[PDB]
Amino acid sequence: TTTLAFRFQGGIIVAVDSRATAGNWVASQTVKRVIEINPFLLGTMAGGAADCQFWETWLGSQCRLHELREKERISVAAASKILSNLVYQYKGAGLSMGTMICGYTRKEGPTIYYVDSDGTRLKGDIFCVGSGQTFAYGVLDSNYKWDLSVEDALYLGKRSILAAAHRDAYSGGSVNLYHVTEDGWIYHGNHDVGELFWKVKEEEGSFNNVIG
Amino acid sequence: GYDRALSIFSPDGHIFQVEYALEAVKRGTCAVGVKGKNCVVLGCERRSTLKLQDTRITPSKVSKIDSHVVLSFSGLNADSRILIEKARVEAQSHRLTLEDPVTVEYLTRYVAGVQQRYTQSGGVRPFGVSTLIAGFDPRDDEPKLYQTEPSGIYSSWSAQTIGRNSKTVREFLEKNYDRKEPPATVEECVKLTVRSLLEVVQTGAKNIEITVVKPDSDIVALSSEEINQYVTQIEQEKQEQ
Amino acid sequence: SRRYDSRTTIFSPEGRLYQVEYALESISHAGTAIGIMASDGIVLAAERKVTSTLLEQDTSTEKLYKLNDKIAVAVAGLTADAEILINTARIHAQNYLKTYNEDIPVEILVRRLSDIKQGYTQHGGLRPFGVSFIYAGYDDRYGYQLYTSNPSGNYTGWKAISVGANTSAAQTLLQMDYKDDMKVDDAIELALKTLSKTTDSSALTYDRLEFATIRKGANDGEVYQKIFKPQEIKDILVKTGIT
Amino acid sequence: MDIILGIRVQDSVILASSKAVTRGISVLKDSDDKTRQLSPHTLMSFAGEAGDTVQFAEYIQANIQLYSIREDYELSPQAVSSFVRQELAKSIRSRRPYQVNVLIGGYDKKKNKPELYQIDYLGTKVELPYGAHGYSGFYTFSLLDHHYRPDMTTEEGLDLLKLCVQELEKRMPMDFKGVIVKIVDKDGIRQVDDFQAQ
Amino acid sequence: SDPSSINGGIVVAMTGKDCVAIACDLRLGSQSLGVSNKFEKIFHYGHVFLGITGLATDVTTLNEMFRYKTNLYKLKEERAIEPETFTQLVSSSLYERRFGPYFVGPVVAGINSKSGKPFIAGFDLIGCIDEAKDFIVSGTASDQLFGMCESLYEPNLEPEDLFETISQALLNAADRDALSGWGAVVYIIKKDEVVKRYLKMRQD
Amino acid sequence: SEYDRGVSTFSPEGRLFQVEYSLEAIKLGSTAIGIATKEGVVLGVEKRATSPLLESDSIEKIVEIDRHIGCAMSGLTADARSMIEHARTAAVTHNLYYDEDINVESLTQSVCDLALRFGEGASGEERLMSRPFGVALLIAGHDADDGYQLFHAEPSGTFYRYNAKAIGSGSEGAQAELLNEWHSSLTLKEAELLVLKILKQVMEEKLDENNAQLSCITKQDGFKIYDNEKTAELIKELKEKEAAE
Repeated sequence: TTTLAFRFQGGIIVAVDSRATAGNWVASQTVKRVIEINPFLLGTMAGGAADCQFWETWLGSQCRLHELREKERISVAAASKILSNLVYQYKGAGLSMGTMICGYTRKEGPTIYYVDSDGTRLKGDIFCVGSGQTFAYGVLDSNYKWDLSVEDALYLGKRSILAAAHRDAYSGGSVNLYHVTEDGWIYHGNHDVGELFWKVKEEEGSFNNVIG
Repeated sequence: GYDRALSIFSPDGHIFQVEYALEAVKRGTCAVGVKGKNCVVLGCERRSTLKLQDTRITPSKVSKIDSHVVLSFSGLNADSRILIEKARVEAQSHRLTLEDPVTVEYLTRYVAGVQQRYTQSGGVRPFGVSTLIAGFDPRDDEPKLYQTEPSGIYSSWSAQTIGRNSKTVREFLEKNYDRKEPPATVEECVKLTVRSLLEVVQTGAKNIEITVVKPDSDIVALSSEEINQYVTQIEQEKQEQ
Repeated sequence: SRRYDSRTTIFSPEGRLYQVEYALESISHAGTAIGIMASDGIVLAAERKVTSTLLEQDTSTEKLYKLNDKIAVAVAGLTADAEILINTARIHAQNYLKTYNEDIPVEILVRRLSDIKQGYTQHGGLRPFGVSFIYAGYDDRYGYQLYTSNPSGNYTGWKAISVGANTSAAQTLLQMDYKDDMKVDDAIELALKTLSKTTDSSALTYDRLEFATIRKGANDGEVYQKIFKPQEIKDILVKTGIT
Repeated sequence: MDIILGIRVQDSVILASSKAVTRGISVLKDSDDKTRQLSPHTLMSFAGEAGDTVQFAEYIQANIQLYSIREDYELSPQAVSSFVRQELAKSIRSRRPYQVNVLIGGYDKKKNKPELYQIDYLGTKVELPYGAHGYSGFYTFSLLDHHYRPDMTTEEGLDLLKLCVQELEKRMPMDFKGVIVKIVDKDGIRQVDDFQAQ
Repeated sequence: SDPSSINGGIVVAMTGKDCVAIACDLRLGSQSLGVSNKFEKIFHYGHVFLGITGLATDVTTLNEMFRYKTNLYKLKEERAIEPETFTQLVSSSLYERRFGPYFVGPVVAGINSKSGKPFIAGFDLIGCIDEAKDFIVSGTASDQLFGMCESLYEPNLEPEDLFETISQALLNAADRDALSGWGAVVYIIKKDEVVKRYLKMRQD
Repeated sequence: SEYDRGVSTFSPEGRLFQVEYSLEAIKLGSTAIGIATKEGVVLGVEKRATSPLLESDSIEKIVEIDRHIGCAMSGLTADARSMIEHARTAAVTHNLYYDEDINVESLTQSVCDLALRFGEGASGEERLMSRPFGVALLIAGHDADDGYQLFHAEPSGTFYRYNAKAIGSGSEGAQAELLNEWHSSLTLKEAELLVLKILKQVMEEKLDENNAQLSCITKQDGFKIYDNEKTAELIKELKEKEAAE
């Protein structure tokens, strides 16, 4: 698993792979690692496949009650808190899940909150969770700039997941992209890692030690 | 008669016990809330009638709930102290579960929530309090002012008053407070709050409490002199015409 | 006929809580008790009501009690109702000390108690406390403090207060002679100089009293709390106006 | 473990607390603030187990603040640390205990004296002139035993504390990504954003 | 790891002609790391003294538990609790927690304001009581103390000689114990007047 | 004279008066009107404020339950806030369990199974709350199975579906008028001027966009609460046709 998200002038950029594996066999290459909490918030999926999916979908319902009551958009901080709180209650029981809650409200701007089953709740600009997190961090650390265009901000996230995909055996498939804005998120497709590689190698020169 | 319990409807669809609770709010002293467009001002009156007692720790009728919200009441004194406490705790629990500090409506709602909870089952008696909650939501600049009744209902106002002789003070306010254009100065917004109580205070600024609340958790009580500096300037134009 | 005074859970058409008012009425049947503030101390004076020739009274007490090592109270009203409170009032006082490892502030303790009395006024199946209290104590927050609380659950701070029988008289006399700075040995003076005037008995006999005071200064950087003995009384009583 | 230092001087307390946050193999952050102000003149740093750490901190903070508006009076360093040790004390014997160690350093406007209390997850509290949690002590305690004096200026303390960090860097295996310093005194709390901006 | 040896420390009590003495070291440390040298293990409620060893967090809690308790006693009986009436307490107290004990080793010691007779007593974690006319020891250097007390003790010492005997026992065991030291303090309790003293010892 | 004091007491002719009085509590509310059209559903209400210092929007007489369901109440307000709250939770939960929208009547259903929880004594189960709610509901919504539906919830515990209905002080004359106006081929704009017209009629005060609130719901945009300018001109545009015929 290789999931990541980051802040910048354009807002937030979320990118994930889609490989799920049982032992050494690839049980599936079609996983939606991005939980569409609601029109304005996205959660990623690391740790436990179900725990992430289940509670985050739960969380969405929570935001909905909150918005009907206050007649106002819930804030990324309050949402991320709700989640981590519920998670903390089950500390010990054996849950499992590293995650990025991403939103962009009017008052707080674009915000990413990393949250996991330990009860940790971190605010940040760049986050990478996964078995390929180390590789993603590479491409990302060296190229990130707050003033990235939107077009390039997406390409960066894409190339990053790709780097993981290649080296980390437990990562691969197809990258999925999203861009989060003050009006909500926009899906930017699903690109097969198979095809994307050859493309990049060819149009970027990188990946020399690969004959093809 | 049908006014004996909270769980019984009169033939015409009333519930008098709750209604009578309100008759007690009228007994208490007068409170008045007045909002501007950059502030909110609460005012009260002091039951200065039987004193040979202390002074130091004398209630101001106005209490802070959070750094950005104050509340004032009228009616059963002892009853009021519990609502103020309960709302204070909740105000801190909200920060604990959502990071964000409470909104003025969320608080008002929580309070009235309690007041209504005490008119549900029998073997319980409705709080004999009516309250005015004023303040500013987090990182927001629109002044807010709400009122709650013993029955459990809450409402927002441009200015409002409760307690004995609240009918009078209300008349006054109505023909003075301009809906289209609220007091644009904390000083005049005060002036207006003062002159209104100056129809039930029975002379002297020794019977008037004023508290001012602005944005950014900035709240501040008023002193006896400052308050008189207005009784002064309004006692001028009074016979000046 | 038909009245709205059958219980605490019921508002009269005018928002009155009679049952509570009647309890507030049970106080005027208690022995007079006084509390007077001073520039350097606080005085508690009471007048045993109950009487009979063969009634032990040199050992046990009935109106003055120590709640904290820095706080004292004068009782007036239902004997049993008084102990129930006094005890919890003592437990709470110790939890504060056990949690903050500091002594509990007066107003906090008075408020906690008034808050329990408040509660027995709003829930069915409960009867309000037929007690009144004069709290006299000292904390580093507001120096010496004199507080009072009734059955309705309200409390307040006086400079000199009286509760019990003939409160009108006792209250009046004080309102008159109390000098705002008055030293302690003048308050203990004014204590009797009021209790006397508002008694009945052919004569005010020592065995019919209870005094206690709270003093402190530079010396003991802390507070000394004294509960006068039958002796000291029978004595300081003569030093004034009794043969 | 994380780094938690603290030292009381002439008229104030200073708190040092490493900035990094690490989850297994990577470092998700190198600008974390392990502090959390309980009131205008009481500050409390912490370090411990992943989730337990700030859930607890905030909880404590909420209680103090509640008490403060209610009483309208500010609870004292001594009484504040007492409350903390009470909670943690009950914690150790509960279904699951918080594993959090702390430092509380406030200014007692009543005595006009700075005070620093060090408490560990077991409920063990002690008042000290300077302290540290975890392994942090072995590398510093000797330097402070050597130079510390109660008459020290705030200005002198920092210089001292700088030395301790320099030592922590030279001999400690972990790379704590620097520290963030904060000062508590008669005027409240402020951040020495110049030990970082240096 | 034994919970009763993380923090360390020692306490000893003795009886003499119309007096008692109670003494302890000052160190509180975590394992090998020494943390403090101002950590006192001896408290008192009225004219009754109690020294406690073991797990520091429990030592503190117990003091608070007994202060709390004794204040309520005094208030209710209109008199301070006595040494025996107190021992019985801390014993029951310790026991109500028989299946999750506080990890300590208390030691009461005082003079009875009625009889006027000296008293010293010890207990183990679950509350088993133990009176003795000569001495009580408890702590990490528990054995070193039994060795010192079973030599230097002498029935009916004068308070001035008791101070010398008790000090020497404490002083020397703390030197053969790796987790006890950093100073000491000794009390000499008479019917009236109580004298407290700190001693000078190796700081290693 | 004697059987109307217990919510669990049958009168000799099998009646539960306390429940009946309950309803009589609603008549005191101000009027609420709902008209259903194959184009969408409309909800309008008389606000009726005691003072000019009140903030209008402070009086939530029309609210959203979910993006596809809204409603207007009449009767005791505190009692309403509680139903509105339950209703909202009901909707959201169902969504969570089924990944779909709750049928309007199945929602209305859960709202009634709530009022059904009155009664104190202990003859078996347990439903804590002494008496009937003092309020009714006009629930306007829309779902893929039965289209635009409009319901009337009563504290009795039952409900009917309507084509148009009015509740509150004026439901007497209002219901008469609606009986002689409504017809299946009404356009949305047509019903708006009709709800608006009947209020003005059996209302009272000069009908201004301050004492009258108007809303509607459609498949396209869900529940929307008409802003003041719109309603304002809808009133002018209305009051005008009155001149000629």
